[PDB]
Amino acid sequence: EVQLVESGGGLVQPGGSLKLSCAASGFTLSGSNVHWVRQASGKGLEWVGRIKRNAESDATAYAASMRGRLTISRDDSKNTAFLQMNSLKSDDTAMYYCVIRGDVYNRQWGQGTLVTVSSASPTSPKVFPLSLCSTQPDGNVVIACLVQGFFPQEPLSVTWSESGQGVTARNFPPSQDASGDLYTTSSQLTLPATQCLAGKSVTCHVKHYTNPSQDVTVPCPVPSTPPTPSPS
Amino acid sequence: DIVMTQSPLSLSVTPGEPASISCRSSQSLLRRDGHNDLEWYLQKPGQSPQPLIYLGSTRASGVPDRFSGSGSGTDFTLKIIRVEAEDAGTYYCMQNKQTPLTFGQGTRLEIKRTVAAPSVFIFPPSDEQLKSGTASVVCLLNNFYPREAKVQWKVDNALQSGNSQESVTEQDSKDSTYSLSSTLTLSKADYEKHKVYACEVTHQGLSSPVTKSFNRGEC
Amino acid sequence: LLGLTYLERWYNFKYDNTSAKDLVLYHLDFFGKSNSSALDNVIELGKSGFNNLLAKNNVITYNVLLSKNYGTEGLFKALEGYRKVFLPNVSNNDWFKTQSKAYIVEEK
Amino acid sequence: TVNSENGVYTSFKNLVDAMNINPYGTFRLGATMDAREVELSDGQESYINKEFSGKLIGENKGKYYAIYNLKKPLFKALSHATIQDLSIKEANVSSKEDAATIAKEAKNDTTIANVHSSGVIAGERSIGGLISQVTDSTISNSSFTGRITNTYDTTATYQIGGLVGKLSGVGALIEKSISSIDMATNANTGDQVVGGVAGVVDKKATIRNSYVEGNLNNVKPFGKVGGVVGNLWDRETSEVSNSGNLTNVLSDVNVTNGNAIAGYDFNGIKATNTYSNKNNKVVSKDSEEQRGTVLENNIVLEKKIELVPKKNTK
Amino acid sequence: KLFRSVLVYDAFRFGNDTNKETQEANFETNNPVIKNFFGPAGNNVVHNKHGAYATGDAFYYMAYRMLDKSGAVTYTHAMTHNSDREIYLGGYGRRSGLGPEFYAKGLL
Repeated sequence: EVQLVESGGGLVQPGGSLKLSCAASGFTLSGSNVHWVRQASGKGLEWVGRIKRNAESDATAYAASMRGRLTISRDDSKNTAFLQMNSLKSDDTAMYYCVIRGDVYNRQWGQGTLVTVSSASPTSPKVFPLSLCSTQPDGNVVIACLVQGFFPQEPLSVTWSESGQGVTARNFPPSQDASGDLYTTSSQLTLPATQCLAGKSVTCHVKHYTNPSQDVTVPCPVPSTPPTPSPS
Repeated sequence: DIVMTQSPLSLSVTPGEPASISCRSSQSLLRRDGHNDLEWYLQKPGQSPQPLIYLGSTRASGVPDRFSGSGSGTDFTLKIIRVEAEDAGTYYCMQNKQTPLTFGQGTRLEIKRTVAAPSVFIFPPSDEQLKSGTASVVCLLNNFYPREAKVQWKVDNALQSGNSQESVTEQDSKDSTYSLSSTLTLSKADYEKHKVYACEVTHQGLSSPVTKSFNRGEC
Repeated sequence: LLGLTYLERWYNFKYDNTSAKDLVLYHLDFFGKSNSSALDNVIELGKSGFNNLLAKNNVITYNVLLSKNYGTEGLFKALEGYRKVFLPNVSNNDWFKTQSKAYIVEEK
Repeated sequence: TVNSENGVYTSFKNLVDAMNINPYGTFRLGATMDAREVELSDGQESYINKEFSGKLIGENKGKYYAIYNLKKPLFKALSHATIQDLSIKEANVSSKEDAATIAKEAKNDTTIANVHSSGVIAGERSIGGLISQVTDSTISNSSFTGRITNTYDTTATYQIGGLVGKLSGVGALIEKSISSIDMATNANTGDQVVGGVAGVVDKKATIRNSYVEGNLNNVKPFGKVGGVVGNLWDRETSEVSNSGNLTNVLSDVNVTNGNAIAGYDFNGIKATNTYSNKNNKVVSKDSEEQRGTVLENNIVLEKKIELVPKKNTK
Repeated sequence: KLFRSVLVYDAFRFGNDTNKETQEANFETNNPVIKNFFGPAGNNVVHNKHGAYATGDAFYYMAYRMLDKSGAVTYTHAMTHNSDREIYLGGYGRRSGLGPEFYAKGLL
């Protein structure tokens, strides 16, 4: 798309070799030397290194701690730049950013990439359709979607079935599980009583790193209590 | 090489208030194109900080008067003429010519809103998770300004720690009020040991903590 | 096989000696629409899917797919037409009472 | 028994070959067209699997012509492509994925005119009366007649409409088209949206002078279903600005378990004109059935848009 | 308004020739009754623990049995539940505070 397309990342075990290709489309990457500066999750940007432009001798230098396992290069012919990661470790998990510098013609901010370093395989989330068994709000119906036991934190798209006016769905940031490096998070929905009165059983859609959507069904709670007579 | 530093680190500012930040230079300001090395930045939710003023002495086109790029030479000057509810974030000054990209210490901005009382929407754990040997009690807090709050997972009025924690969203786009959610993680062996499960959240907006309890076997 | 099983199973009733099995499976032109094909009808009913072949939607399936092959408007209109052709001078309710095996008692 | 080279006027096989070899060009038909001449590959989903085709295709050559016996969607996607004076008299296209008579998608600035399709359409994941989903493009002077069925109970969302299923685009809209769809389906959850003229319109999508005639059926009323359009709530953040509008729309649909004009109402409804004649309009579950939601206007018969007879395809 | 049509069921708890044990049915038992009629007539009953409950447009016996006198008594109670807002009262609904059981056992 219209971004600094980085490929060859994603989940990867520690000690492996990861090859990153910061690709460009729509602008001249030759005139803007690509700089790679990684950032920890929620932390600031931490310098790594870069390779200069073709006219700038393609100088390659590496960070002191990271030196010895970087093969930083680029290919202006295919509008792409190379970042090579070797001997992966848990500290290497970061929000990696290839960026374009040294150019006034191109300074579009790249989206970067997410690299998580852990030998655990990606785990499909355990989608639990929690229902408001207790009393509902006076004018609204609240229905929540809960997912747990999913290892990779890269995009988790939780979307509901149908919404309109008066609906404000709230989703929470990922929370890492203390065991197995998994993650657990919930999703909240607000539903007007009129929509649920006619029916409109809501279904929860969740998206994983590569797993398809799990379309669990949540019957919206307006069931009239069965007036069962006690034995006489 | 050209070290960029920032003195302020975090601050709460109401909208329409002037805020000023200065970044200094430790080496030459020369760039690939010869302009000043500094490039201003502002953190935005759901993404990385975005550039504000690059080339140092040149104000970037399309940047409003709020952010001032009049800094030139070793010293620089950036202002925030008016604050917006969507301007919350951390501010970076950094050099972009040579190899060691040196970012500023960063000044996180939080928007000063009125204290609000969050609502409580508890959810009993699903029986499907109980079949997995684990449990999850969901205690929901919504649209409250003071993010600073403590959550106690008192299982049969006994607080447990190290397994159950909290999850708080960031400032909302509509009203810049945080929302809190906590989940009680208990094994099936511990689940059957305990009957009543309670969620306690101590919040400044809350006059007293609001707790909802579920008896084991409700679902 | 699936289409034939469905049609044979849900259409066992007989208008007098005439059997609706042979009258629904065969002679699709009983109302018009003489260009229809019985083999194509059964084949298409077989490939209509699990949702259509489901027993709970027999009237829905007749209204949506089986119709426009016999020229009918609805399932009940087709049954009324059959009752008007075979076995006349007997109200449809009386025919239903004499055809079903369930003990039906009506209290005026 | 002959083929044409300078312009593909003869056969559907040569037209498909020309589309594949030349996705970007001007084309014209000069004879009666049958789509069973070419063999449909099982793996193939559209008759033209290219990114775009029929850039300047048409049937304006003398008398207008028609294409017969369509077994799968005609095009894969549309990128500024223009189809003019197209006619389809027989259609049995169906696919478990997004199934449509002419194209699965139209990405930008595709103007479609004088296109009429006839036949029965089926599918599971989504069905478009003409196109399953369109972005930043418009279709005018069109019409579709036939039967639509997507009665599968799968929880996956399908945006299904008598002309277009999903219409997301600021510059995208449908104007002056006819929806004579004998549609029956199973709405199931509210995510699945059903529209007589358009399944769902978003990103300030306006509908002007379009009429729906055939019956709209969803057996269970839980889902969102509308006689003209299903709903206008934008998939993005909720504002009436991007919801879109309906103008000069008349529905004689015998819609079941759904409203005659709009399935889901708004506090501020952008629809300026709602027309509904004396039809089936009244189909603790209090709101499970419609009671003249936004249809209680123009109850008497109204003049129909006269664009139907000028297709003149025979 | 008394000429409406509302359906009632028995408990689906069929007895055996050997012991007085009315085992339930779940649309999957091998009893031919649910294989032939109750199955295809698609509607699930909640199978409450005890007490014949009304839905609002239908009814299902659960603990009683429709042939006995108690069947008739619970039938009157059930129709009082089902026909309360429209039939027994002159089109006016229930009193704003009183629940459905107020009109059921004490009176009517």
